[PDB]
Amino acid sequence: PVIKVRENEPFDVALRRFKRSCEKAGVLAEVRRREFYEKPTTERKRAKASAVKRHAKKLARENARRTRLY
Amino acid sequence: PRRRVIGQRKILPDPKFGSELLAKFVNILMVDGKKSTAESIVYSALETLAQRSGKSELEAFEVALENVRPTVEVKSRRVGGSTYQVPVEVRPVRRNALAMRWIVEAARKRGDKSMALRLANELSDAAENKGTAVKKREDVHRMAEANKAFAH
Amino acid sequence: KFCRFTAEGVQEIDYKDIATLKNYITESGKIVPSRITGTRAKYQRQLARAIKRARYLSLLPYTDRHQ
Amino acid sequence: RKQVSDGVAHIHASFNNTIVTITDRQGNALGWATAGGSGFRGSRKSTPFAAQVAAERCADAVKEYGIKNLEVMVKGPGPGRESTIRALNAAGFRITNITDVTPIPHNGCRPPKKRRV
RNA sequence: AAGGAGGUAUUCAUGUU
RNA sequence: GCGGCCCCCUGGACGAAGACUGACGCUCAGGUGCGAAAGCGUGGGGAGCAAACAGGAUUAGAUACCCUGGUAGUCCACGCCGUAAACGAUGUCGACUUGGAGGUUGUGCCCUUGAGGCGUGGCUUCCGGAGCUAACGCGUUAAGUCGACCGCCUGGGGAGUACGGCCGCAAGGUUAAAACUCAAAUGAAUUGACGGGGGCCCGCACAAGCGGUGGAGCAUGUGGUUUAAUUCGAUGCAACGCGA
Ligand SMILES: [Mg+2]
Ligand SMILES: [Mg+2]
Ligand SMILES: [Mg+2]
Ligand SMILES: [Mg+2]
Ligand SMILES: [Mg+2]
Ligand SMILES: [Mg+2]
Ligand SMILES: [Mg+2]
Ligand SMILES: [Mg+2]
Ligand SMILES: [Mg+2]
Ligand SMILES: [Mg+2]
Ligand SMILES: [Mg+2]
Ligand SMILES: [Mg+2]
Ligand SMILES: [Mg+2]
Ligand SMILES: [Mg+2]
Ligand SMILES: [Mg+2]
Ligand SMILES: [Mg+2]
Ligand SMILES: [Mg+2]
Ligand SMILES: [Mg+2]
Ligand SMILES: [Mg+2]
Repeated sequence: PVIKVRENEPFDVALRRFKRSCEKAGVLAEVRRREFYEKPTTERKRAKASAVKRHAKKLARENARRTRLY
Repeated sequence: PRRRVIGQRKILPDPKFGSELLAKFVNILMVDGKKSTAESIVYSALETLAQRSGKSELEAFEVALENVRPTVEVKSRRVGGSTYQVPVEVRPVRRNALAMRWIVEAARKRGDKSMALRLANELSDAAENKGTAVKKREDVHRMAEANKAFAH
Repeated sequence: KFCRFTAEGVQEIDYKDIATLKNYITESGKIVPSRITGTRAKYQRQLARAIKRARYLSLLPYTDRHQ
Repeated sequence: RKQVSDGVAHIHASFNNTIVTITDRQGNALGWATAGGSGFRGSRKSTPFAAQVAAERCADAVKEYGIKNLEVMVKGPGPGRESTIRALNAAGFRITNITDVTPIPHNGCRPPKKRRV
């Protein structure tokens, strides 16, 4: 994320652009993931668990529109 | 409180000057429900203070309040690691309460003979930024600034 | 999202076309997910291969910072 | 002594400490300052306020080069990373570029084992 | 970090930027 | 088990239409081969990481967790080893039996009007019907309904141990008891109570204040000690200015 300062752009405005650019490239998430080694089994387990719960919540939501709560 | 929704008790103004701040000051100074005793002390102290300063009683009293009012204090936070002193800005109502409390405490822990004379000297020291009351204001401020790192 | 290779009949993506491939890399230079661009999985694999071949021949940069 | 008027500020923002170094365009260090050397230890050394103070002290230290235009290269997942930039802008430099230079391996060396705390 | 909104999320000309 | 890109050598799977062989099939004890990681032998190589180890902290102790280092090992070549929660805890082959939403890879057709519509194959994820399931569940990829052939099970501990055989450089692996002992071990699900699990809420619970207690003297109760007796009871909160 290489942000060049634009003309007339105040520092706060440029800084917001730079922070969002980094958050878009996902630098901090990448660094946190590479702090410590995790076994391939741990990685696969975590990936599979997120998929299962994400799918379950989507299905739960898509059935919550069916019924009325009051 | 928990189910908060507590409402504020209205306080009548003082008879002689009609100021809610002076009425609260009498209340803070009062001990054991002896309001007549406390009221006499406040009026005597204000009269002598105004003879010294030479301004209106309410004005001179307000010029002492201005130099004791804190602008930031430190609460304690049990979230991060339970060791956090977080500086927080004080609302104006609490500023007046804290200034009055510190003024009264300083006047009590003094060396003069009568309470009226102790109170007048404390108000003068507050009006020239030299008393133990203004000392505690400065002390709280420096503590908040040393914890400014944790302000976030 | 609509795949821009299925609608054009493209068989192979080609690593020598540095106009289409520039649309499919980000500013940092990494390949954009197919979930964002709406490309199909078959063309996504072809596209990733083409981008990697272009990087070797220095038609595309590996990252935004080595230059 | 010598006059440059265009420098580069490198912010090395670790989890534990923040080091700010102002160099010339060619990589020659003019001055530096650290949060841990600006009067902060441990739980205060790793705070964004400490990073702001480090940048202030480095700017005050580089004053005799007449720097006017600063580029900024930020590196690391520090608690600072911004306090430093806002403090350089406050100190008076004209920030002209803000780039993140955090080293990312393309799956290079194995990282240390996970802490069991 | 805290809250709000939209979605399971985008088509939304390119250009400009 | 396999993850940059390129080349060389090479295995399987699937689809379309057609031609050909003419039951050539399925299963398989014994046997043979492949088989994570650690380990072993011989020689390389060694950046990072890291058993052992050394030091620093933590702790009542800390031969641990945490920190700083750090050797074998992890990498290569060639041999051993043959084992794992080697798991879908589900042997291989075949046939039959309501559906839905997807992924992935082919192919046919229709107006491709423009990523469209309509079919037909392979593999695959999730719901689910009848039926099966102690139950959880399972469900056309069965754990329904059937057939072929092989592997295994016969209370828990002793024990996957001893002895013997075979295999291995070793570590060990494989095959595999009995005496004795217990009247249970067990699987699923229900109601609780728990959790240094999760959420929502409340109370002078905390926070914000005011005044105290703990220090002094005395009054009073208890414990202890003392006594001929110091009558008996209450003694976590919820006994102790209590029965009195
Ligand atoms: Mg570490
Ligand atoms: Mg056999
Ligand atoms: Mg090995
Ligand atoms: Mg070896
Ligand atoms: Mg060796
Ligand atoms: Mg270690
Ligand atoms: Mg086994
Ligand atoms: Mg496995
Ligand atoms: Mg598995
Ligand atoms: Mg088994
Ligand atoms: Mg089901
Ligand atoms: Mg054995
Ligand atoms: Mg044996
Ligand atoms: Mg309290
Ligand atoms: Mg006492
Ligand atoms: Mg008694
Ligand atoms: Mg008793
Ligand atoms: Mg009795
Ligand atoms: Mg009793």
